[PDB]
Amino acid sequence: VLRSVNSREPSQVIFCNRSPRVVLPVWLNFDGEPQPYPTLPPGTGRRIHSYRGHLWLFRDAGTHDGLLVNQTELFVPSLNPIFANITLPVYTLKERCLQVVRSLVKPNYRRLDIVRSLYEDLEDHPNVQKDLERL
Amino acid sequence: MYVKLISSDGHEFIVKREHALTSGTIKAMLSNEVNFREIPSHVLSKVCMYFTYKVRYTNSSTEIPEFPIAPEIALELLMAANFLDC
Amino acid sequence: MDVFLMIRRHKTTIFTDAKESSTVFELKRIVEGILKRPPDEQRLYKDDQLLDDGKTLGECGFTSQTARPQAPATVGLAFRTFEALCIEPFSSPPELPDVM
Ligand SMILES: CCOC(=O)c1cc(=O)oc2cc(O)ccc12
Repeated sequence: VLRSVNSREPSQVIFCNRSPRVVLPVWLNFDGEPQPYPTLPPGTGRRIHSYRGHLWLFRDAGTHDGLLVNQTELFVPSLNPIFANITLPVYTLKERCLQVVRSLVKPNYRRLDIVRSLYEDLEDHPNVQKDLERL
Repeated sequence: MYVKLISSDGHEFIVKREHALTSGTIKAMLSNEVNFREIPSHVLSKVCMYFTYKVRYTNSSTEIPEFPIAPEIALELLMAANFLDC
Repeated sequence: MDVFLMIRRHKTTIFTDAKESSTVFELKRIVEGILKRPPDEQRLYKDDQLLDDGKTLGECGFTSQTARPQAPATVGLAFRTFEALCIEPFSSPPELPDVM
């Protein structure tokens, strides 16, 4: 369902990483499969050649945390270049805590002293395929 | 209008009421003081900092900065955030 | 421009914001509405330095990029003779677990 439209109409895009994370751009091909592209260091930009009707989402390249592009999840290049403003979302305090704890404990998760439902929250890593079924 | 969120060690944090209504749990414990038997001050102060952070950068176009969490408080803040659902 | 502050005295901690152009006395008016104490019985501090009623928060070093929402600046409070400036520290976090 979530797939790019094979319109063959070029659309110039600027991937603008206004976030402290290493951004991993993800193109959804014509069969819905997520395709990864070269990453963007924090504060860096890149001019890419895409097409109208194509689907792009952006994540943390290291942790796959969700990121916003133009204050939304999905970015679709339109008629011309279009700016793709990649920013941090306002994470919930819980998810933000899971992010910090995940970055310090190796998936030794059970060895922590927390409730059992918090272990399953730590193991439920952010994942592009999980979010695709959600959308 | 303000409310008082009291930590487990007696520290009293006075924040705006609409900031405290962010957490659905705190709205229930108010319906105006609230005592937290399990949240020490070095965790609740961070929670109040998130209230200001969330209200300021939600529905905002300017670039959003990262909410900092020291490693030594990450585990406790996680349990508090899981309980308060914030 | 908004500055985000923690007004702290003893074991009290007020989270509020104010304009960079707003004055120290106007901050005491904010404290008055919350803790029910008039400004004449109030003393405001930056660290250890006593703040003057007529000076703005920006002149007192409370700038937008130092008094952030996720990291607010601290304003010391003292009540009235006047007590000494007393701010109880927050609790100490535990030692880092071995897996961290
Ligand atoms: C292991 C010691 O840490 C805690 O027990 C704890 C700390 C905290 O800040 O908030 C909590 C909230 C809860 O609902 C349950 C427990 C906690």
